[PDB]
Amino acid sequence: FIQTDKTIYTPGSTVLYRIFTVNHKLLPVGRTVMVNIENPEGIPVKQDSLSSQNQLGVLPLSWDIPELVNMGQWKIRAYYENSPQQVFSTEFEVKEYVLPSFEVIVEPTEKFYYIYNEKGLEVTITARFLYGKKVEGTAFVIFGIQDGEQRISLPESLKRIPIEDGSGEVVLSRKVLLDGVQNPRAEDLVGKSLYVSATVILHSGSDMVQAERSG
Amino acid sequence: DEDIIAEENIVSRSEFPESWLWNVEDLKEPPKNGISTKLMNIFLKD
Amino acid sequence: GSLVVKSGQSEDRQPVPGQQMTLKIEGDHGARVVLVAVDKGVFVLNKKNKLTQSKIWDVVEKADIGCTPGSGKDYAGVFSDAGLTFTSSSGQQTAQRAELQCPQ
Amino acid sequence: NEGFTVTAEGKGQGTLSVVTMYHAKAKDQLTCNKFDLKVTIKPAPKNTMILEICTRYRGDQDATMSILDISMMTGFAPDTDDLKQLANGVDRYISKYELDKAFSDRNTLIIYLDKVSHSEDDCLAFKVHQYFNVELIQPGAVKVYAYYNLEESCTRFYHPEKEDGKLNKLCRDELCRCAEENCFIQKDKVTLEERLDKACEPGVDYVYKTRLVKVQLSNDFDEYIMAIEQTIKSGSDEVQVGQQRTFISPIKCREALKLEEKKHYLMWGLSSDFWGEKPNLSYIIGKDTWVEHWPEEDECQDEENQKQCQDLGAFTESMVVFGCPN
Amino acid sequence: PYYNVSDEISFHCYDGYTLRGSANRTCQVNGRWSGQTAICDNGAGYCSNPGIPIGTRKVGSQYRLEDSVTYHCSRGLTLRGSQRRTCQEGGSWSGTEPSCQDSFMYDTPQEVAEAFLSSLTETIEGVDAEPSGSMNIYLVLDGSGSIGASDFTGAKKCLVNLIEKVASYGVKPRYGLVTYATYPKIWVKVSEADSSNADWVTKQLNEINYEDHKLKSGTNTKKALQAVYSMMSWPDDVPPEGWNRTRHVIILMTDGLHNMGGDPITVIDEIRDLLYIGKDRKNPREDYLDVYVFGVGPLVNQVNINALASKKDNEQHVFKVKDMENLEDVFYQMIDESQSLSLCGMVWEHD
Ligand SMILES: *[C@@H]1O[C@H](CO)[C@@H](O)[C@H](O)[C@H]1NC(C)=O
Ligand code: NI
Repeated sequence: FIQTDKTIYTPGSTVLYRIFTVNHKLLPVGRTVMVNIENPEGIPVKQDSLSSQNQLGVLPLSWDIPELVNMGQWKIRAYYENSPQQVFSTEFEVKEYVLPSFEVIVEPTEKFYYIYNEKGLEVTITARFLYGKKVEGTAFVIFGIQDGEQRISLPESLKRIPIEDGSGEVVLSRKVLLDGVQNPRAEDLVGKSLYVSATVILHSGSDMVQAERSG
Repeated sequence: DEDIIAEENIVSRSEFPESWLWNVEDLKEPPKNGISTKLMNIFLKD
Repeated sequence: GSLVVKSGQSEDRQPVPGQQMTLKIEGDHGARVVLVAVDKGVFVLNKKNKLTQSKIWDVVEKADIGCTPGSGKDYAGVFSDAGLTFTSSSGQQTAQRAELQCPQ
Repeated sequence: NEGFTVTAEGKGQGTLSVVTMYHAKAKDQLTCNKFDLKVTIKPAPKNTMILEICTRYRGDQDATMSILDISMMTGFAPDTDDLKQLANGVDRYISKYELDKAFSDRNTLIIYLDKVSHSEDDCLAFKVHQYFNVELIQPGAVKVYAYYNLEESCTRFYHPEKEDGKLNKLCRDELCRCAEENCFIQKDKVTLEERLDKACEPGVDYVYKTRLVKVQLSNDFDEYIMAIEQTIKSGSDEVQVGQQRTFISPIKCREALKLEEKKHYLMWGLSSDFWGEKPNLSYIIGKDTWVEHWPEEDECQDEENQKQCQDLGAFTESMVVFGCPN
Repeated sequence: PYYNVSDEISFHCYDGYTLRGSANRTCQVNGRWSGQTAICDNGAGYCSNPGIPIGTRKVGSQYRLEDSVTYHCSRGLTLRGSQRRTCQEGGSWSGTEPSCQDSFMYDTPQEVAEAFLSSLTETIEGVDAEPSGSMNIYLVLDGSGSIGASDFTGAKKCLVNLIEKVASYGVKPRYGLVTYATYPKIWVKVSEADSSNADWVTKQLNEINYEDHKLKSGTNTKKALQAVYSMMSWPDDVPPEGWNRTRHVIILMTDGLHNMGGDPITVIDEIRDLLYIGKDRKNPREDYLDVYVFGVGPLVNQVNINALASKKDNEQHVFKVKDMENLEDVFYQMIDESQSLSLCGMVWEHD
């Protein structure tokens, strides 16, 4: 099991990760492990061979990310020296970003959507700062239908609901949903899914968070 | 016609790490009911 | 076993940037605990690949030598579908297993 | 960047790849991307002014919902009445939380737009009164962008005086030093001893008595061609009498300097007021550069300059013969 | 928000990092921290982590080859040493380790003598390779009116003991005594046949007086160094036989408050070009030039006295004692002490 301090890193920082070596009974065991770090193009850039011997099955490690590095979904692969076929992996994203001041949550009234539901799809927009306090601003929400590994945005389903008292409310009319696809019958949408794309912006215009609820 | 604190005596914050407290601890305290307890004294960031 | 990490302070109010706080750790004896503090703002852009106890047992469970939820086509099938090889001197032995993973 | 050589040896097969990374002088862009923002500030028929903001989109489709992040100048606030007019307008919306702020603290305004044509320019405007008066005001700024793409945007600055809301900065090639300071040192009797100590300061490097030969003044900086009549204190610049040095000073100070050609001046500056690579040095008239009019020979006979020429005269001799004390 | 006297602080690296130096450091009376600088390195770079000295701010996480790092002190502090260090070939950073100084930290008589010899003696051990040792010592004393006869006459005696100290090592270098004010004044030249005579140089150091530069009490450090330049220069013609084998040690006392001539640094650069130093990627020749600076005047500008002093790894060239009495004690402890001079793991010229 590979544990990384963060899920996303900035070009220049160091990736702190540890490896746990346990047997089929989940117990500390001293073994030899091969550790590789592949770039977003799946090509190993660093390979080692540590041993959890006399280390209580805990291998503290780190990898420095160069300033000039390829952004994308990196990967940390590892496996026992005696079992090169059984390889475990843990991914971490490398990208230029900045930590927002608040979070944006999008939870629909129901964890699904009934076809013949005239009421439509009601989605709740809860946004509060990282320290608990609520957010005062405006939201930009848009819907869309997701086919088999395909997304068909719905420009008609665009709304601008004010976020007062750290919360908002948006409803996707059943009319627009059917207008999106060029298929008259509604029983054809059975099986597909919907995705919500909200965006909260403070009244000071200093921060802007983008959330999403797909599936 | 003046008050507040001098802009010279204001220790501004600086430590804003995205991650910290990456250390190791061992529970060797006198076990009671099979449960060991350790009281750590850490320093929160800014 | 068990591992809980609560606050050492007597409730009170919320801490202040640059303040000391007691961190109580109720874990198992002779066990090494590794810590890691992360700003929740990090999980805003990405909350995937998070190490969870649920994922740990998930890997262990999806590695059992058994496939069938229970019973088989015959006596020699019940053992093979459960993860056992019964072989006697009378002649009754279980089916041969070549593939590492489960069929299909 | 050198020409290295790679030598392989042994059995097998591999691959060699060499790529260099750097900053290319593309520009070119001149970015601003899919937006053409033009901001202008003008007086009115406290002071109150008019802020007209025109915008356009570079595309084949009328841009969707956009944002107008405006920042007022320090001491200025939008006219509430005009804000109500734009709020009720079509394709325009302003958060209720923003309307009710009065002249308290509305130095930041956000006007949400529904669409912006890619053909002509959707220009709007609103009055901006001055509730608080203070010297040296800070330039404002307007930013436009879509609700989905923030990276691709354009930001312009506006200022009553300074063109296109830009700040004063002596730029050369790719090295700029902030010039948002005073013209020179100071102006109440500056006796002989006053000049002695102020000229022997650790900072003071060069002390010359120059003559303004030619004045080549521009828009961002004014060249002042001076001729060193004599080197009172030989600074770090190896310059012999007769040679010409080029001085530089902001436009704001041009009125205070009122330097006339064919006139002599006593001036000394700091060693941190140099500009350029040798031997092509250029002195800078910073807030720490002394400048004094030196009455010419026949002018030092008036019953008004005799008191000044005597001081300067003794000053020169004391600085050349004995030099700075201590 | 601030650390009083006798306040202790501890350092601890994360998992997978090695801690070198002093883990526990205590604030001393000299406004400095005890022990060495705490550094947490993982050992993944070509060169070891330069670390971040207490009070400084390092800019650069990459420790590869040819890479560099910059340092910046807090507001109101003077940066001592190098502000930029480049990871040179052979696992070693150029310049010296930075150190934020204030306006009262000074240096104990021991700290000075200990860091001075540890940086001088080593530059002497290599010299013996190998009459007239192939090493020149330029004693530039400041006699400006900004120092005072008090802190001046004390600086003379301070040098007197230095010459005798070097003499105890059985080495007879070439001295060059020069006292400057508005204009340089050469008392002893390295080209003289008496420059090697420690005795004569000492007597010449006694005949001089603070009253010598009273009429023209100026401060032109530039011309002073230029006077030293002419002593190590050549007609050319020469090209001398053994110019690339001679070490030069320039020692000057000054408050750093120059006002005539400009930036004395320019002269130092000219000296480097004359000795062909730092002009070769494969042969730095940094071992052929040492510049020691000592603050004597009441008001001493640590900024300037640092810019002149050399920056060598694990060596100190900038010194500022409490008072003149302590500056003397620095050279008294030397005459008595006889540090071990061994040449282990040493290489000669270089069939
Ligand atoms: C020292 O001088 C001689 C002059 O002939 C030269 O050939 C030699 O290269 C020099 N030595 C060094 C260290 O470069
Ligand atoms: Ni002086």
